Amino acid sequence: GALVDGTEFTFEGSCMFPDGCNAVDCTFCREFLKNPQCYPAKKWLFIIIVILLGYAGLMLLTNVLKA
Amino acid sequence: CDEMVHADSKLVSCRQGSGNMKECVTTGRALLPAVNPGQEACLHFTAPGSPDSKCLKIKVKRINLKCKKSSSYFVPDARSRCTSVRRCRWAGDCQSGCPPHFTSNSFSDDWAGKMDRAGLGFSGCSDGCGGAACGCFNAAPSCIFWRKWVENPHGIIWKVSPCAAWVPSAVIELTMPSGEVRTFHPMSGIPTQVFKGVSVTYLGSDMEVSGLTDLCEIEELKSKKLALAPCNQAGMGVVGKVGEIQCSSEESARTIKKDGCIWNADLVGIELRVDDAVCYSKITSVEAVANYSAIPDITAIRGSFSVNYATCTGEVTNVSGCYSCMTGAKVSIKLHSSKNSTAHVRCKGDETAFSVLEGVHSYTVSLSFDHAVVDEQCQLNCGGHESQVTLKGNLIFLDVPKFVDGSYMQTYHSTVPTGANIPSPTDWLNALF
Repeated sequence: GALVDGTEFTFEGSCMFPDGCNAVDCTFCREFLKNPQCYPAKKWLFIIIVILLGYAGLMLLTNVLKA
Repeated sequence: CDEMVHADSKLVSCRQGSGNMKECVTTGRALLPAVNPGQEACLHFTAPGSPDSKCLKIKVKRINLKCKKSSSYFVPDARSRCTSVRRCRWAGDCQSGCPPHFTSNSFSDDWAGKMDRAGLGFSGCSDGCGGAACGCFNAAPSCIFWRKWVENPHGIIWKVSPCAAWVPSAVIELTMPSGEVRTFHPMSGIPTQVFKGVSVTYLGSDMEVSGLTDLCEIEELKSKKLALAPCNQAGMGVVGKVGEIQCSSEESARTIKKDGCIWNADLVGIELRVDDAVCYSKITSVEAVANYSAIPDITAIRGSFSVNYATCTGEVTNVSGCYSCMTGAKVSIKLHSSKNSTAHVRCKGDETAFSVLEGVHSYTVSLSFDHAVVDEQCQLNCGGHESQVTLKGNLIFLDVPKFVDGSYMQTYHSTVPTGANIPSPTDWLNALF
């Protein structure tokens, strides 16, 4: 699981040199959380949105089920 | 090397045989931690003088479980042949009472004494035919003399050793400071001391051990394959064991001529008749008689070494990505130096030491390290101190940046946080009272 991942075997081939290249896309579990971001209140504000809007969608479903 | 320990150069005795390059002879003891498999460990040498120093690289390759050959024995393929010379009485004139003493090597009866193609086969008289049927007209019976051969027409030879144990050991390659490379296999689970050149390596940590029954190895000289068995062995051939003939010379392992190898009492099947004796045997082949399978803190002591003895620039070029991966990230540096030399640690790298070696040209030699953020400062590499600095964003095991799909699930999780407490606060007044 390296990037090049090139190695050697000694019985008769006598340690040749292969080349490889790998991206790192796999299961995303990690002990660290998220990543360092510039933020500076231009990015944090865009992250924060209306909360009652999410409550609005559930509210309409309650009206139809009883009706 | 990631783990690196310097020597203890307090032992100082150097004779100034030459003024341009110094000389020194030293010894001691060292305690270096065991490196991960597939990587090499270092050992730094220091001298009171500044410019020159050397290194020593110890490379591990494998971890496995072998055991040491406490003994060694060869086994030929025995066969039983037997002859019979049948004198009759007054014509062989053999004694009325068969001589209880028997000469087991000469046999003067048939051509005096010579090389015997058997390994100490026995001797004897027998019962006697006498009369007109056997035809030599004497009434009294006739003694018969018999041989037994343990023989090997086209052998297939096995060498065996009863270690009867299993302890971890590894594969080591070694780098003398001069430039020699000598291989060997240290049994570093046991405080064995392998001898070579000036240095000797010894025990490590038995971080896991296991148990196993009385088994040991069987190998073939033509190298058919490798076999395993209960593999009993001692100075003698005990009853019912795998190895009966235990013989101690490969060049004499084709035939049976060396004395070292040892027979079994009454092993060969001689049986008599009214005229002459016939051959049989009770020996067992190695296979299918008792077979239970079929194969499909490293530290060193120092002797009396042979230790030997300007402008230089670092000029890094790039950075790779690893933090908190068991190998570390690999960094390349493009240097040049007017002399053949070795480098040393960067103080601010804050991760590990250095031990590079260069030729007199512009080359690059790349080494492995890991960090949260690149600093790369304060190295007393070569000749003079230089303070070079790098900068690059390192790669670590994280989540996936490719699609940012986890971002969508992050927004969904924070849903109706204040709503639950709002309904809880009104219910709390009712539930508490």
